[PDB]
Amino acid sequence: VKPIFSRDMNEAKRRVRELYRAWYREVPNTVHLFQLDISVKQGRDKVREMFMKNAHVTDPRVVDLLVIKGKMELEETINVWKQRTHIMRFFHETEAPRPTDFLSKFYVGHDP
Amino acid sequence: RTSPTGEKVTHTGQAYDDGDYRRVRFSDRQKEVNENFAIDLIAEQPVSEVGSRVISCDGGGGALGHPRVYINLDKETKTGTCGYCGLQFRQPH
Amino acid sequence: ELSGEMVRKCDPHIGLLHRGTEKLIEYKTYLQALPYFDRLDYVSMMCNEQAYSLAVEKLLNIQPPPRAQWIRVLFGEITRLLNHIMAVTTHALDIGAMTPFFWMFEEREKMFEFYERVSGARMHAAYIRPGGVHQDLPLGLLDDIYEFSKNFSFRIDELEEMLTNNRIWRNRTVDIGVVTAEDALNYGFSGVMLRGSGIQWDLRKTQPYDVYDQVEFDVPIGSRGDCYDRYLCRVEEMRQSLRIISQCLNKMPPGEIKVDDAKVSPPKRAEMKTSMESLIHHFKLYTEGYQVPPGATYTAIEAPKGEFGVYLVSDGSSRPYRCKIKAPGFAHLAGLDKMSKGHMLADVVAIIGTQDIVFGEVDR
Amino acid sequence: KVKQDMPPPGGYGPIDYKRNLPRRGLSGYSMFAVGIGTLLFGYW
Amino acid sequence: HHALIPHGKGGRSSVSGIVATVFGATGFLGRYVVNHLGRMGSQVIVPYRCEPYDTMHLRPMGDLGQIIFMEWNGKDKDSIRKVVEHSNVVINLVGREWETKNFDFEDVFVKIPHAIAQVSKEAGVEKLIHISHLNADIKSPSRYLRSKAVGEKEVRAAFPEATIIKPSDIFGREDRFLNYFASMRWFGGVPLISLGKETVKQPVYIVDVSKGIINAIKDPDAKGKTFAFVGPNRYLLFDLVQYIFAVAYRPFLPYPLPHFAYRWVGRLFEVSPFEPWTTRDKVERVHMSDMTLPHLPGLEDLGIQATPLELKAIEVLRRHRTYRWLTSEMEDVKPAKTVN
Amino acid sequence: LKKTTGLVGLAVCETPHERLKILYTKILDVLGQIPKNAAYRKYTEQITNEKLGMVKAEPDVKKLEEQLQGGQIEEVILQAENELSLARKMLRWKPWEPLVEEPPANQWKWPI
Amino acid sequence: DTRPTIRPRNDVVHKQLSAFGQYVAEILPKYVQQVQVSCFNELEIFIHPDGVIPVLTFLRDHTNAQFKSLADLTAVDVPTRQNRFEIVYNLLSLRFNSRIRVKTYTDELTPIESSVTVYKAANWYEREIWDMFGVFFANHPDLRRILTDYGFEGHPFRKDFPLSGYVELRYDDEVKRVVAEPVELAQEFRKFDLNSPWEAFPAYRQPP
Amino acid sequence: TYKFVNMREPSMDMKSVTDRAAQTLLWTELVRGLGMTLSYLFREPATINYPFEKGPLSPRFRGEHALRRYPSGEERCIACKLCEAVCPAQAITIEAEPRADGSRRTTRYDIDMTKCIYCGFCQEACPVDAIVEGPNFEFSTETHEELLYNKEKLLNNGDKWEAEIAANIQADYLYR
Amino acid sequence: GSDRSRFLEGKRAVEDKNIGPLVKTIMTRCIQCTRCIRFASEIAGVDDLGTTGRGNDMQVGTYIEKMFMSELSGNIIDICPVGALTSKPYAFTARPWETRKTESIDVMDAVGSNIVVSTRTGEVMRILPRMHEDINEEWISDKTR
Amino acid sequence: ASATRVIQLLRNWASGRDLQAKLQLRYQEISKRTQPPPKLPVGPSHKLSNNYYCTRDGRREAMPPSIVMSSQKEKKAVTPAPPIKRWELSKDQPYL
Amino acid sequence: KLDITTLTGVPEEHIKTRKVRIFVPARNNMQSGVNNTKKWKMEFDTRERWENPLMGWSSTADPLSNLVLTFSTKEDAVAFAEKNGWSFDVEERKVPKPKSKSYGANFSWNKRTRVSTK
Ligand SMILES: NC(=O)C1=CN([C@@H]2O[C@H](COP(=O)(O)OP(=O)(O)OC[C@H]3O[C@@H](n4cnc5c(N)ncnc54)[C@H](OP(=O)(O)O)[C@@H]3O)[C@@H](O)[C@H]2O)C=CC1
Ligand code: SF4
Ligand code: SF4
Ligand code: SF4
Ligand code: SF4
Repeated sequence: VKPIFSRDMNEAKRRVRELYRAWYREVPNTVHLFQLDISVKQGRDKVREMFMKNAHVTDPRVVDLLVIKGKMELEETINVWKQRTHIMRFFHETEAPRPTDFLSKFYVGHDP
Repeated sequence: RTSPTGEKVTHTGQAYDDGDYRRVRFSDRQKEVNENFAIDLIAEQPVSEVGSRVISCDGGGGALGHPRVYINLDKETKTGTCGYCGLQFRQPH
Repeated sequence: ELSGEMVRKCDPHIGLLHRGTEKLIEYKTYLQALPYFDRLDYVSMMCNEQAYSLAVEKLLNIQPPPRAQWIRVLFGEITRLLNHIMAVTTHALDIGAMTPFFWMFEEREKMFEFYERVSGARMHAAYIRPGGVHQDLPLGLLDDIYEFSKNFSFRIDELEEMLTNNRIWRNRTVDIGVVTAEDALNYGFSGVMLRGSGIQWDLRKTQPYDVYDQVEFDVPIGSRGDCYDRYLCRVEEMRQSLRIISQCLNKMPPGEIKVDDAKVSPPKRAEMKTSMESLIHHFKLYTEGYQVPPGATYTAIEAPKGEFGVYLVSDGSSRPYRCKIKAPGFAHLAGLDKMSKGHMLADVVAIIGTQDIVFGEVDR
Repeated sequence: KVKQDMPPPGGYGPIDYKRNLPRRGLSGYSMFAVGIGTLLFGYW
Repeated sequence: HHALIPHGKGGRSSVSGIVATVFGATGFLGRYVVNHLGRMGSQVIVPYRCEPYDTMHLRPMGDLGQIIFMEWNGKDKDSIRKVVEHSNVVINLVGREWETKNFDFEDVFVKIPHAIAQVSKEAGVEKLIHISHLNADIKSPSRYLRSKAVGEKEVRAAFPEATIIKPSDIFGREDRFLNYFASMRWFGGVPLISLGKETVKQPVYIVDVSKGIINAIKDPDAKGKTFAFVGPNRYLLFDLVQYIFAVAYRPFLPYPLPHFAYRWVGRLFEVSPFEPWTTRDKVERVHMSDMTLPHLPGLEDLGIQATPLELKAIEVLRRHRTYRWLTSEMEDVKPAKTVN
Repeated sequence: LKKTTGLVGLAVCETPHERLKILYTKILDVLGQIPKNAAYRKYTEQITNEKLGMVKAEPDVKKLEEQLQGGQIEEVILQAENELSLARKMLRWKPWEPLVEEPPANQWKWPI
Repeated sequence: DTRPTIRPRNDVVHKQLSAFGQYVAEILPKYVQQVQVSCFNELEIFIHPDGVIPVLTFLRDHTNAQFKSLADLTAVDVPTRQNRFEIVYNLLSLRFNSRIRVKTYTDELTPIESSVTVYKAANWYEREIWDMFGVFFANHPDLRRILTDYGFEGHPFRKDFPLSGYVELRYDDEVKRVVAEPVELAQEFRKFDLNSPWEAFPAYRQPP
Repeated sequence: TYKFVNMREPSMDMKSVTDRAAQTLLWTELVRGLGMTLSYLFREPATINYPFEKGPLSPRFRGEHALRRYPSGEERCIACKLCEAVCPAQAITIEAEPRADGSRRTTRYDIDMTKCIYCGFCQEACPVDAIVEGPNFEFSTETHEELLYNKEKLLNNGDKWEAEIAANIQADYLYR
Repeated sequence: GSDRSRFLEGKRAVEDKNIGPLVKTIMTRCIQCTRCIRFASEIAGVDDLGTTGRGNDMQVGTYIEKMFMSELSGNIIDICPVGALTSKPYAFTARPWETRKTESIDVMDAVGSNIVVSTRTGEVMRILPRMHEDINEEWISDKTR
Repeated sequence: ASATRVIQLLRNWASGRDLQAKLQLRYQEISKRTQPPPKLPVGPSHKLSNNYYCTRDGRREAMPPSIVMSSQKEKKAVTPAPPIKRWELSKDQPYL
Repeated sequence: KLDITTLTGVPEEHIKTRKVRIFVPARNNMQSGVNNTKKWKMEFDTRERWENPLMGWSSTADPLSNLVLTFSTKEDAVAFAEKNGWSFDVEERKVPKPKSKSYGANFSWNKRTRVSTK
């Protein structure tokens, strides 16, 4: 199939690393500009966590699309198009912890 | 009517039980209850007598009522009842 | 991006009014999707109904009755007066001229009860439906419309007295937001945004719909492409609407206001309560609705803000599969940066107003 | 009989739809002369 | 009798069966208790003696019909009856740090608690959550802590199976502890008895206290237990205030003020018919070191791990900074020395 | 001479006939660079020859505009420029070649 | 048929559109796959997805096709196809007073050449197609969210995207900000099964 | 078939040039606009003395919903549920059971005025003129919950506005 | 069919017949398609339903006041195209367009009949047969229904 | 309007027109708010004979779009339509 | 294999815990029409629908409770389910058997098909 930006996973992994460097070097500015009440480590760990969620992906086309969406998210953060509400949406705080144990799920509700 | 808790009952029979927290919404406020139970109001209407074997009721007013329906009056034990209006008709016996 | 007050870059961020109309339409029947178009351009409501009605009728392969078409045009131009009053006065209000806003909005109030007396709603009448209109004109409505349109010319002339020859208004609009004819076509501009640059194109003349081929009116054409010329076009379009309204008030034909096809348009309540066939169809049309034959169409009309088009896709059921809405202001706002090059901050305020943008249609 | 809302027989009256911004004031010569005369009277 | 089966996913439109009457919900802790109750889908009943305007901020905390507002009088048991009649949980947060004209520490920390506890038994309320103060002593130097101890015994007498919570010094965005010290900059220096070297405080975050109350209601074993909500670190008063003036980037000028002089200053600020800036009992309570009660369960037993002050102090004191030090992060200021 | 073309951004050309002849000759050359059997070459050559013959036939500007039915003569010049650019682009695109690929099975079937 | 209820049919425009469709198909056989003229006189040309730029540039610049105005640019999601997304181009020819349609197809991954170089209006239309459906347009000057929220995840106008979405907003007093939470509805959207079990139009009957 | 706005060259006669210079220097058009708004000053204002004076309305006005009853006193609603089916906002919720008499009577008829689009489709679909958007438009509430109307609320509304609702129906039913 | 009526006369009316506590009968809607009669006589073996009279006065139903007692009587509600025979328990409760259809399996007996559970707003409104040629064809028992 | 002659003259002079003629406020020329009952006419299909729906079913006379060319198994150049006729200047007010 | 799950934006709970069913809807027994039993449909699994305390309306927290996708063939539905990582459950389409019907059998001479009434 026709590629999007890369023809090999190695080429696709290169763009992921480039995005990570841009994201990693942006977190100190994001905390400073948005006046976040978190630490630089928390944001950088959060960036790592979101990258690690899409770690099982093997199709280079999907990898390119994820980086394309990754750059779009970074542009909003750099340009302060996002707000403190948008930035802190990754750090789910109002959401109560949902246990993943069967017995805990059994006690709560009919959730399969 | 009035429920045992002291709460007026609606025409649908709904009335919050004493063991129901939802009754607290009526604490400093009122419970909106219509005082014109339709089931009581229609039964008050008399049963019209028509010599014909089949009559038609439109609810009164023509186009301001309901679709016209025709009612059989053969059963002497009961009275033909309009589906929409609820009015009763009886063939003289 | 401002260098002092010079606009280096103009980046429009939209979607703050994106309500997902096009997705919500897919879950509702063709009749239920009609009120959605009233809210797209909430300054010109009945025009949006007409565009949707024409698209459905084109797919339905039916024809509205002759009287309904004249009512669609009479209220189509009354709708145009509503929009151009809003378009011009609020444009002047943002410039700084606050007085003409109140003068014309009293006339805008008189036209609002024309909506209310014929439908029961001041703005969202949901009156123009596929197959004609909903109800016939109440007795004495045509006379009152004549009385309003008789004196409305003076209101426009009073508006021109305050703006047309005012040197301050000309300084704020002349040579502001100049759009070349070639750029306007490529950027997708339509309506006044085209005819303000000299392009001779009106969808009521070239591609007439309803009875727009039986009315006589003049298409105002600009010469410089600036805000001032488009201001003159909209003012003249209001005058030309009165020319059309007078013809509609004298050429109104007798007849029914719905296509006499009870499988598309609901039967009369008198027929519904007496006829078995009428009750069945009334029952089905208001629960499932009419099935539209499979196919797709792009029907566009000359809305007050430009070309308003609807790309309707039908899968054969009673609910539209896809309903893409072409907002005339969607393309106009896309060229805001192109038009606001080398202009100050105060000029962008003028340029936004002259494009006649309502974000309901932009953010469908 | 049919009693729709219809235009009166013969139609409605004529509706004005053109600009009628009138011509007002004096000519430039007259206004300038009046101004200069007022200036001269004030000077004297 | 009023037993409700929880339904949903614990969200805004869910049902939790936690129908509650939060007395004094129009206050620092109240807001958070109501918000935690509201987000779970609980029928929260909010009694109020203030103007409905002051209760407006509680309205968006719950879904439609989940937040009922009804007036109450602390000196009228009948008004208490109609607000706890259909509640399976009653939470008492009524408490003022200053004696008023018509209400004294005895009336707010003894009479009202007893009335709430007594009436709740009459209406059949299952669970009651009373909020005392860590340093509640029957012979405390402060009348505030004195009444806080008398009322604690009376609640257990009126309501034998009632959960009693003794928070240390709750700190938060609308707090009168962190903001209290940060607002002393307007008076020049920072008057501290013995320069704040003879006082140890263990403040608690507002969110942790609120979640502890909610977890206490959810926990079936909290009935009759006495909890003590404290923070994870103990600070000297001088070290804590210096850290407060550190993240606030204010010049810290501490001067030792003798106890009699500080009490005299506190008396002067009591003249204000509005909310006093400080009180004699406020001075004594601040100077009083926090008690340590290892024989009582805390936040840890309820599953909530206490949040260190360092992590949540930037939120409170950011508004107290000038334009120069608004965008500074929360990591530049080093944590103060903890006496642990 | 014409004072203005009416359209904004379109300037009056003092030499319309010469410009039209030059543009049409260039278009004809570019089409001559295209294979004969291609339909684009045949159709465009026919149109260009008709227009060039009409230009050579009539020296009057207004009569030429009426005969061309392309609007004002400046619009005709712009159309000729666009046609020349299109021919140059189609020289690279080569659309006379067979279809790139057939639609996959039921790709244009409606309804579903 | 005839009489007022039916819509009149114009054969002249039908013949003209069919002739022009044959013309376009002859000129551009490399990309044109199918040509149709609907009964209400609307011309559709079906183009292989690689033919976006060539066919559109031809329809814009050709002397016999001056579709210099991009009326609309939308996508249709048909999840029953390999290429579910169907990109539709609506053009207007002010010179000949007619309109034409160009339809291509694309997957959830295969990009489409951006027609910004052809029509400058295609910019925001392609941005909206990307935002609503997920179709990526290569060589696009600025592709980003145009209509959805800034931190929005998912493409809503897809047929498999839920009507109410997955997340909802509200103001939390604890965090002093608007927070996104999983969607919970006080009343569920009552889905209606409205299709009649009887065939309505025999002329569109698909083979068994 | 088209008109040229602007596109009007000025005469360069010395009299015309002098008139234009006088307009520029003495601000003639500014005084003209000043006179226009001064004339508007002495007009009669179009304000109405609300709430003592109310704006014009029509019998077709779509306002607060209400469930009407037959002259006999019984509800017209026979729970056909097509008013709920046609409602484009899905604001109507209907549950019905065979009443003690055996008739089709709703047990729940709930309309959230906070979701309704005041389209009228409900009153137009009802085959017995039961649900009818009445003439009331001033029913603003201080809380959201009051706008979630019950069957009792609608029935009560109908009984209150019946006189007017009937009169409006009688005035307008010939157009429907 | 057409979209309007030319019938300017008065419609007929038929006295309702009580045939049991399950099938609500409004015989004015009967179109005399004789589906119920054939279904009884063949699938149910109960030769109780029939037509009495002739011409426009022909009426379907038992001549005497008899109850149509059968374990498969419930299917005459489904076969009947018009609403002449309707489910008395399901009467007036819901409309077809709003009900959500869940295809399930019957457990009342060991036949394992295929049924459709019509739910609306989280509540079972009715049970309808689901076609399975090898198990229950098109019918379900009265208990299952 | 209830305006004195002096006020009316001042208003007319300041406006420069006769305002008392085309007053914006409505006094009596409006239609009556209680109109007589109407009687709307029936459509063209309200007849008892020669009115079978098959002869007037526009919705069912639509057809699937006609395929003109499918890739699946000297002509003159053809325009989409005749070139648009040049518009003609208005004869009421050719130049505003 | 297509793994567009990371691009659809669906949360993890509604990708793995879900159970998509692929089936041709059964004919509504109340009608003889079969037009609805011609296209394959895809629906999710029913989840909790509790009662709203204020009004009694049936609330839900399932965003996919109203998704009904229609496919032309079974293979397309299976492919679409595999694209988004949904655990599909295909049910084979059931077509009514061809049945031998004879009006003359109603009046059989030596067979049980002889009817007693018409
Ligand atoms: N750090 C702290 O604040 C700590 C506090 N506590 C205790 O725990 C509780 C926490 O509440 P907190 O957030 O401090 O509250 P606030 O001091 O912020 O507000 C007091 C609340 O109690 C109500 N209230 C006070 N006095 C009366 C009265 N006489 N009659 C009626 N209502 C009254 C107020 O209602 P209104 O606003 O209308 O007057 C308001 O809701 C209090 O009892 C407090 O003493 C214990 C340990 C630490
Ligand atoms: S109000 Fe009318 S339409 Fe609605 S359920 Fe009742 S009878 Fe039917
Ligand atoms: S007015 Fe419209 S939206 Fe409101 S209840 Fe009636 S049909 Fe529904
Ligand atoms: S099945 Fe119904 S319509 Fe047919 S004969 Fe029996 S009762 Fe009449
Ligand atoms: S729903 Fe069917 S059976 Fe009932 S009255 Fe209407 S047509 Fe007759």
